[PDB]
Amino acid sequence: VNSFSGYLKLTDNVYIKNADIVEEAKKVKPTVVVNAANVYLKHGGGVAGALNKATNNAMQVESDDYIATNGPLKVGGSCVLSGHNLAKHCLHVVGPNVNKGEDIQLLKSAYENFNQHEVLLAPLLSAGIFGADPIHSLRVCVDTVRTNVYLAVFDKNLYDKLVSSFL
Ligand SMILES: C#CC[C@@H](CO)Nc1ncnc2[nH]ccc12
Ligand SMILES: [Cl-]
Repeated sequence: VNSFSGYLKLTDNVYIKNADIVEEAKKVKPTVVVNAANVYLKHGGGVAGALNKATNNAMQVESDDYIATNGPLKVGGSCVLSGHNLAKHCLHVVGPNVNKGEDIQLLKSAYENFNQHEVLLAPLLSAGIFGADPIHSLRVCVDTVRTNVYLAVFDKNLYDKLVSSFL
């Protein structure tokens, strides 16, 4: 039993809800919140900009130190950093950004990072401003993640479109 509420169950381990991931994280304070990161951990817009804003820029400060020490992530890769006031940990995961010409096949590799954590609150990787088809992202999520994932979808028409189209 966990404290996630109001989710539709899609499979044994995947759940979905129309929700603002910032507000969800503040309420649940999950062990792991997933950020839709880029390789530079520059949290400017989309989910990343919103999560960072909610931390009063502490996420960005921590991230800049991480990059200065370690260099950029790989597309498809991840790192674990602090969750600040939102969660115990933030798993920064880099899905391919279609608006940069990155290979959509890397989306499966990106979701594989979730399997290192028993339970996660997450967005759909590569959706929104990363330019991928969210129906595809949900399919890859369901077919790749084996741990318990609670997906927060910001857009209602999409949330409704994702549910009604889910196979
Ligand atoms: C809109 C749209 C697409 C998705 C990424 O696929 N963006 C988000 N998903 C969930 N919570 C969010 N908070 C702020 C942004 C955001
Ligand atoms: Cl977005």
